[PDB]
Amino acid sequence: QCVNLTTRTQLPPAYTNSFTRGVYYPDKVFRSSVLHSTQDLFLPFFSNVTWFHAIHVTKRFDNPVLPFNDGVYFASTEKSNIIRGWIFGTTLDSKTQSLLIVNNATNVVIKVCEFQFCNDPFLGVYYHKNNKSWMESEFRVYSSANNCTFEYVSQPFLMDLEGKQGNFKNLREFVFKNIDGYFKIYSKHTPINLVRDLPQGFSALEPLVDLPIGINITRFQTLLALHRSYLTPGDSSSGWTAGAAAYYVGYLQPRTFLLKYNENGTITDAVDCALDPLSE
Amino acid sequence: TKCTLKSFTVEKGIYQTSNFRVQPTESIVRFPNITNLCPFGEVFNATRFASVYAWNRKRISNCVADYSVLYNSASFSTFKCYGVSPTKLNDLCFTNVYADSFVIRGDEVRQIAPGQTGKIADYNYKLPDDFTGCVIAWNSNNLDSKVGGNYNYLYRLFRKSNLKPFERDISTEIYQAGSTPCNGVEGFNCYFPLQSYGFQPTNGVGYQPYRVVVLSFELLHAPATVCGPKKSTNLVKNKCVNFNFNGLTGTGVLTESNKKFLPFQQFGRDIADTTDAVRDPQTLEILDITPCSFGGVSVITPGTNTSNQVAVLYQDVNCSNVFQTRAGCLIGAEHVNNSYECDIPIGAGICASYQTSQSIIA
Amino acid sequence: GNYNYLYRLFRKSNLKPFERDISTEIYQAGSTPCNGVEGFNCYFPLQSYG
Repeated sequence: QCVNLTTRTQLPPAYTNSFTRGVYYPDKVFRSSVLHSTQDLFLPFFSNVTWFHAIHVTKRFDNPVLPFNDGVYFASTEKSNIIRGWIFGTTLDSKTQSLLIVNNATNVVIKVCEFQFCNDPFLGVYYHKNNKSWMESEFRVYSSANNCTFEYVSQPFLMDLEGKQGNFKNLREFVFKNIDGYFKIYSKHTPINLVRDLPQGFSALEPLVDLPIGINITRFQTLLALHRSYLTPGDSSSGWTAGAAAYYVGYLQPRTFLLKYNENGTITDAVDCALDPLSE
Repeated sequence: TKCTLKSFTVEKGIYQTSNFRVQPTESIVRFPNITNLCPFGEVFNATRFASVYAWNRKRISNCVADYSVLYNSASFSTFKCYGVSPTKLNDLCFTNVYADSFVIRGDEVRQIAPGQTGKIADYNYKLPDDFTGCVIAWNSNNLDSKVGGNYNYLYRLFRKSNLKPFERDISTEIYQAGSTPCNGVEGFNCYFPLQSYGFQPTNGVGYQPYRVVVLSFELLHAPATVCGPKKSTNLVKNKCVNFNFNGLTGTGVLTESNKKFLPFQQFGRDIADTTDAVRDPQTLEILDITPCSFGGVSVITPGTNTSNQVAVLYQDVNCSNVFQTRAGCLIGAEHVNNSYECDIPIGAGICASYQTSQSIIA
Repeated sequence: GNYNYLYRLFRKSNLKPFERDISTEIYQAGSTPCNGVEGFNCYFPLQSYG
């Protein structure tokens, strides 16, 4: 296929537990001071998820292809915006319409096209020593793009492209759902402050976009970025620095909750209707 | 009361007949708040179009279509829509709007139809048999016909087979008909497919070049994003009118609210799981719905043999001898300061009787 | 060719049951109103058969 990266000591995955995550509103209507029960694609309380590491500062770079099931909950713990974008598709061999959602430092590019992806897709920036500037140099995503159905180009902006090290200080929350082909993305940012694992807490979720595709998505993959600097030996085939970040992926399954609404009509407390007979 | 009881002698008591409802007066319809417009200014009016064998395909997506912006800056000659009425292009939405722009002669316009024969419809641009779209043709003797002579427009004369619908064929090779293969000698059985037209300003109106743009779309297929125009109304409040808010049909009094919502969802329901409030989708204002269908009517009689006059009890009505009780609004009976024994029960400690020149007192 | 039989194709409104329509008017399709000269966007309501 294409070129790949070497000296990749892939650790075995570890299974951890999440604590009351994935509680979003039923529909487009507000209700107040009233208890109402629905059936949507949720995470059950106290479930087991899979933890994938991306810390190198060691020698860990793993980004496998995950199959797209009936709702994927995505919480991301970042400190320097390591996770750039996502790709969606079935086979990724320029014969199936592929969705590519990338958050570049200049534009937000969303393209539903027929792309050709390689074996190991990633991103790469270069940091100079004589000048303090972050420029995108290595862009090893695709070879060619011929056919397209959709293109979404946003406004130009500026990002710092941080590459510092330390503890996690962002919590990015993405909720991917499909009802009748409508791709429903839900966004939430939380300024967390802890070292590792997953923090505990309770919060509601806000909408982002409802992009109306009509394709069948089977698999997806999350692309990372590499820092090329003075710590590299001097080659792009073996010298890399992924950074230090962690992302949590959980698959949604249709539960039933009871939601408590205050005077402002937001989610305050959720009761799982089948976890134990007291909550039942 | 007689047609309620189905009798001719009505005994003393309170009876129920019907209900007082208030009819709506106006009907306001919202929806357009999005200022996006499809680029019609280059489709029907360009600097130079293309030939019939090499027509230009333009994709129209992520905008709002309109019909009234077509007859204010351009005059046409031929306008025919196949498979759809031209007056149904406003309420109905569209999917996959494609425009095929090509320039032909004035005698070839009738050959561009879904189900004709000839040369152009079989060798240049094949139309489908179940075609659903509009065909727009107009005269343009301004840019397509040079005063010194324009011969840049070409058409295909010789081809091996026919064409599929929505197929473009561009070839500049020498056509071969029989034996002695040519590869360019310009001899016997060596045909050139791309032949020149005869667009001259010295001829008649039939030899003038005509610009034909065919709009093709789909109906009731795929998640659409480009719909047609929509008429909008004004906003009226504190009146029981009919309305339509984001597809929800409601009729009632839209009073001002004292609560605020969150800026991503639209409607509002109360403790009873029914609609109590709605956000205005144009002015972003929370409006409380309350319909004007409240109350019933009740008839008080002293008896048929006693008198032929009544008192009328309006149940949930705020208010000759109009008196408001705690049980409702009473018309046809006067309130007295004296307290008698109760004869006909009404509600909330009010009773009516027939005392003293005599009337019904409450 | 037998072109002696006609039918109504364009009409502004619909019809009630048990009613025959005799008089025909020049139908207007969108803008450019006709007012009885039948110019642009003025289709005829009566069309022949095949």
